[PDB]
Amino acid sequence: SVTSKYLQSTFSKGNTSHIEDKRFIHVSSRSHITPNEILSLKFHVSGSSMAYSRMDGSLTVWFIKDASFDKSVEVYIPDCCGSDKLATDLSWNPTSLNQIAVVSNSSEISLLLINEKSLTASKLRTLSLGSKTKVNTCLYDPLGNWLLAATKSEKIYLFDVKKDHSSVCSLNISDISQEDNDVVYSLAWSNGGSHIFIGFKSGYLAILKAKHGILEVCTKIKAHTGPITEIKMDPWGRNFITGSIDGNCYVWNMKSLCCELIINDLNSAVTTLDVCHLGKILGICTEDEMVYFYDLNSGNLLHSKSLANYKTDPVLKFYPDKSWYIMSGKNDTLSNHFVKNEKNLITY
Amino acid sequence: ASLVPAVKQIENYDKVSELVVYTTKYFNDFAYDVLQFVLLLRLTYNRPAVQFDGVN
Amino acid sequence: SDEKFTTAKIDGFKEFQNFRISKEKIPPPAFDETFKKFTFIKMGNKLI
Repeated sequence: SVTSKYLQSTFSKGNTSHIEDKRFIHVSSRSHITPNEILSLKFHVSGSSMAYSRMDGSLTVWFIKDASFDKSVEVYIPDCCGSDKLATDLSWNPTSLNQIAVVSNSSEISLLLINEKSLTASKLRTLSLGSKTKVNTCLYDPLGNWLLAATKSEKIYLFDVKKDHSSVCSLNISDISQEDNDVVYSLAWSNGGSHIFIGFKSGYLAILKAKHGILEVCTKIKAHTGPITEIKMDPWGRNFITGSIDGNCYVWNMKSLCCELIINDLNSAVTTLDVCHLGKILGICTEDEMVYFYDLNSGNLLHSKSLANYKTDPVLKFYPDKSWYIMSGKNDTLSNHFVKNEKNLITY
Repeated sequence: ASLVPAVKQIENYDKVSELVVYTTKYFNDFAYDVLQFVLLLRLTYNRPAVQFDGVN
Repeated sequence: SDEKFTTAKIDGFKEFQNFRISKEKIPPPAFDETFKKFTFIKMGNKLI
């Protein structure tokens, strides 16, 4: 019951700060409009940086140095990756401390090294592929050993990041799916780059081996009856969580690959999910503008809330180095959460 | 054991038919085979085909 | 435990007078290791 009180305190009068971004001051001036979006938001591994990209085209990055974003510098940058094209996915390159990979639904993958002394985001390199190929998702092996780029259909590329991003291998999606017109919806890496978990739209789930740089199909299981939205992994490495649009959220055992626990209070589709860095609490953002916080070990609801028709598409992410979580606010504005006197659950 | 009430309710009510055909989008191959089974069941159950009145 | 043993001695240790030592000869159980058969009706029921 300690975790329930902790979450309640994290939802209190204080212990909360508004992330002061461009959209925040925009709403402050125009309220005291059509909300663009938040395409994606992804931390650095060491828990001391953050990056995200709205629909306008501008990607913000913060260098966390304070709790309530007091002394946190902010490198705002205009619509990068072209003037017409906007960013859709980014990976933070766990190898170094500054590099970033960004994709813009085009045939060009941009590698930019963000600098913190100035506000200059200088394009370091651009990678290109076949002219028709339209990739939109990039990922980094959590050891910084492989890079993955995926299309909505009929292309999957793996580069070796060590040897100057030499194109290592590729694969046609129709060889992985073997169904009628499947479109990969979400990808994820295993803890320590050894396997790639892919969730198609027709419902299937595939596990590809990427040991020595040669992709191969290990297995395919008919997990869900609708498109798979998100795929997350437990940090301790014992189970991986699958959330779908048919209203189900399962947790699969890693050693044996069989369903072990099911979330049953759900009655709506899932838009995203996330699990804390301690592998203890599981946050589900359903489609009825509502968030839930479940317990991983037992599987019973321990906290609920209600978005109340503010920023229809929400986002949730748990810090990789503290028990804090960034959650969307009212009008596409981010809202930090903490307790200001508890860095981790154990200290509580 | 949960399909037969649904099959009867759509056997003699108007809009539940459209509602059920809307919600078939979600269940897996097992529900499909069992649904086809109970359809053949109802189609073969012993009962009169023509109305009691006449040749209607 | 000492209190319980005192109150048990009070009644004259009658709680240990009855013990019910079994004297049967236990035989090794028999397990059905056969499966049931299938009728002539290939399908489910006569009508189909």
